[PDB]
Amino acid sequence: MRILVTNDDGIYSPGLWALAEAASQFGEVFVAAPDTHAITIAHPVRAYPHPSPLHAPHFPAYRVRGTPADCVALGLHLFGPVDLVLSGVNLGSNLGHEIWHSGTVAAAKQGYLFGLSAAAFSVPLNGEVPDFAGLRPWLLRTLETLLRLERPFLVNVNLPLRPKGFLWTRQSVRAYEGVVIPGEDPMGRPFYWFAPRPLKEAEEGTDRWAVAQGFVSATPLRLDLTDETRLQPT
Amino acid sequence: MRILVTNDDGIYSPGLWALAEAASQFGEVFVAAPDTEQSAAGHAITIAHPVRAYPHPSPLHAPHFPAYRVRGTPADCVALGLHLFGPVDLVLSGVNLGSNLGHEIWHSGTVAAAKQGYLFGLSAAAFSVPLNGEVPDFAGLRPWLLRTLETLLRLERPFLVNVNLPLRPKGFLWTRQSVRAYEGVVIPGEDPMGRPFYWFAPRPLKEAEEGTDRWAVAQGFVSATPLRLDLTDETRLQ
Amino acid sequence: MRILVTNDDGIYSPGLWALAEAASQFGEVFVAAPDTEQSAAGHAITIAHPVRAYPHPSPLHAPHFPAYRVRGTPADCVALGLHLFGPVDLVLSGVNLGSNLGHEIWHSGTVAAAKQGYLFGLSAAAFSVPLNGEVPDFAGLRPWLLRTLETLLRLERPFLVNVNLPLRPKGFLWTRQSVRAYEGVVIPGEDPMGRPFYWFAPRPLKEAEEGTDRWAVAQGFVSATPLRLDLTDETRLQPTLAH
Amino acid sequence: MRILVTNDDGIYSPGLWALAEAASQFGEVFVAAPDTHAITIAHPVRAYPHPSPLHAPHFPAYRVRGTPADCVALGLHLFGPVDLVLSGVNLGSNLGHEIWHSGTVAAAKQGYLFGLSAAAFSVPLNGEVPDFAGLRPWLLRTLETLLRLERPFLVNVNLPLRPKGFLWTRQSVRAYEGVVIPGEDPMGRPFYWFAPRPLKEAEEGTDRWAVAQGFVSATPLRLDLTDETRLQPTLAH
Ligand SMILES: [Mn+2]
Ligand SMILES: [Mn+2]
Ligand SMILES: [Mn+2]
Ligand SMILES: [Mn+2]
Repeated sequence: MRILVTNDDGIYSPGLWALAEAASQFGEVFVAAPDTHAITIAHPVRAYPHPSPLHAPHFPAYRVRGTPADCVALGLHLFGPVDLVLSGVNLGSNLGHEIWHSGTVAAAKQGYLFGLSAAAFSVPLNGEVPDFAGLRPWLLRTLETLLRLERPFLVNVNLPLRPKGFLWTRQSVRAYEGVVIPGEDPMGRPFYWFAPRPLKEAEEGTDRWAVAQGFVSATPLRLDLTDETRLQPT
Repeated sequence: MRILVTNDDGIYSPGLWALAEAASQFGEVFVAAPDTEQSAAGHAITIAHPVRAYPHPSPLHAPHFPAYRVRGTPADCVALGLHLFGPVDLVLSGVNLGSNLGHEIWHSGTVAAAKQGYLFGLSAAAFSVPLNGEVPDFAGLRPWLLRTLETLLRLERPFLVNVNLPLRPKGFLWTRQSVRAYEGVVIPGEDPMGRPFYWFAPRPLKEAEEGTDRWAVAQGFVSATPLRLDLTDETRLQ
Repeated sequence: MRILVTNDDGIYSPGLWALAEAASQFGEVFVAAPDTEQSAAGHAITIAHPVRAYPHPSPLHAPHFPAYRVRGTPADCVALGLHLFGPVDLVLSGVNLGSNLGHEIWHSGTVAAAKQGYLFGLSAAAFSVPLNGEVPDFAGLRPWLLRTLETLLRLERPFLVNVNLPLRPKGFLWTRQSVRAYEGVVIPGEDPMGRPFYWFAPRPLKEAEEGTDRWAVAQGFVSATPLRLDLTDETRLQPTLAH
Repeated sequence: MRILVTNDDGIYSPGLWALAEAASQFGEVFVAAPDTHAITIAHPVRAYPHPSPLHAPHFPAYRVRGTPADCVALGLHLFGPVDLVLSGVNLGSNLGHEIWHSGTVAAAKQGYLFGLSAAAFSVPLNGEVPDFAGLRPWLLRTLETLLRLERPFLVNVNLPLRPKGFLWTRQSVRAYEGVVIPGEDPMGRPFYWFAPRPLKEAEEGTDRWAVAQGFVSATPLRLDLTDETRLQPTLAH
């Protein structure tokens, strides 16, 4: 099988090459990643061949001056056909409400919109730096699980820094309490700090709960934002 | 009731004041919208980072509205608005200059503001008008905006709804989001300087299904889609 | 004469339409301004990269003006405007919502548009009004915009002038750019999450001198500063070098 | 002497470390460069210690989440006292009309406004990648020359890939002709190409002419944009 790997952090992210190397154990890997979330149609996108270092395996790759979605569209053109799109590993979590604004997820979603199977991978920072040598086994195990899934699939994966297990999860959906704290800069000019916080703790079985417990979290995602329970409201 | 009106096109957009005016027919309106000149980046609330906002006079040829121009995101305007004008019962975002249908809902800044209000435990709605070429006439659309708001306010609260109004509506329907597969058209090119680039023109594969938002607007109908916050595909969870 | 009016605040700014209406008393006016919702960008003309621009209906409560909303920089608006509405004799940029005085001129997008017109061999002027405290009253400023424009149109061409109008003008003055030395005040701080950051509060070492743009506006006067394109320090082209 | 080195290309640019190493032969060097042009006051600025590139001398360094000017204000705070601000070496020329809005120049200018001496450095691109090892002798000769100037100074420097000389220069100031090429994308949607071009050849003595001749160009800059030939008296009574 052929796999396109991309991300949101850019072509120099260690997380990108960790995912690429892990994916190469399963098929031919090609990389298209941003130079620095929808497909760009307003203007054309530039892309440049990106070289592999002395110490690394070679992967045909391009640095793309576009969005993660642009990388997917372009990658499918420059390397097509592709069977799977992998986005990440993002340096930062993509849990619960965060999934909406995620460029990592946007790339995976784009692949799915194109009819392919896709997955996004992210790791929360929490003070220390991710050890991709230690995470590698978990990337491989997660990929084994994903690749046995009925196709096509769209899955959001978050791996804690030091995982102890794997759990299929649902997105955490909590209500938030708005918190605004007025302030003044050294020149006396007013400004505001926003500090919204969730109302309750993450429910057991959710993605946020899973990673806090030390488990890799995998959430299958839907494209349909329709709330079908309210199509014929009272 | 008390209504907060915001958008993602900016404090000077005619669509913003058109929505505010229509909303004033249903309650007290307060406005908080993004300021001019600030790189459009992200739809989340700006956290633990100072955000600037200033009182702003409402348009002369419009009713008076307390208002602030916010140097932040549409979600920031909602967070700030609930604070400056609390308590708020409803958050309306728009009317966006450009449609927000099907897969576009995911990345809409207009929708993000409404979603933020819903996350804060309030009812909310986003409004968008598809303007491809021809120009939107808010005076002509006022009756339909009023009728749409009337209908939304009959819903059980809280609700989260995405509304798209064609330029000249001839009906109203509740709709589901269109979900089509796309084709990733990429056409190589070269600029006048002889440099290589690519045109991306992704195209949907089939026509919009009957009953969807994209189908409804194509019919000339106002489309109202109730939205969910949960992106989990429960059919794939054991 | 044909006048191209643009700004950097966007096609919906009341300052843009106030400037277009004032200019219409002196010639044919055409508008080309930045569209809303744009990624941060510089002030140069976008080269070897296609730019989108669309016919735009001028506002209901403003006389009619042919117009285009351009998805590019203020300089792009000028380049596109000279093409769509050519020939153009004058480029007017503003009225900017916020002042552009002294050192601020270097980085003004409003000024960048006027300068682009001048680089193209045309006459140009940038217009700005101080903000932060209360927006401007363009109806009350109209007599001053007109007065200012009549003065500029008497100048030998081509010219490049930077104009700042106080909220309530009590006169007019040709001024020079205020050029003060600064102190780079940096004050450490921490956000509600305990993370560190720095407040940068640069401050001028002295009060603005009489005769400068900053001093004039503070006195209630409309300020007009003629600008040079050449940044060469002409007194150091043959510098004395130490032993 | 103490030197703050910054740029606008970011902390990863080889041009920045080339300037830092050359400058270290004249004094102690500290680096503050953008993470990705005036000082930011509307909000704060975040900055983080950053390692200098492996296989290169070590320099105290911070990557700043702000503008080139922010780096200067932050650098003066983190590494004060500072005697000289050097910005570059920018990958891309900063000649003639380009000076006005160059981020590289903006940093040097900020340093000058703060009362220090400052200089911006740039190298032209297209085709060949700058060879900083080969450029080092010319960077050193240029810095040695600037350090002989009466202070404070503000100079804009452009170095050809393979210099064969050095010249003080005037800023090129040519008029441009607008060129707009209408077009349509593959979907038949209209767009516009902009290709403005200078009207004549650069004059002798200017920065653009000097670099075209293979010489390092050094232009002293003036901060006062006032055109005194057009200043006027008031028409009062
Ligand atoms: Mn990321
Ligand atoms: Mn919008
Ligand atoms: Mn402005
Ligand atoms: Mn640069």
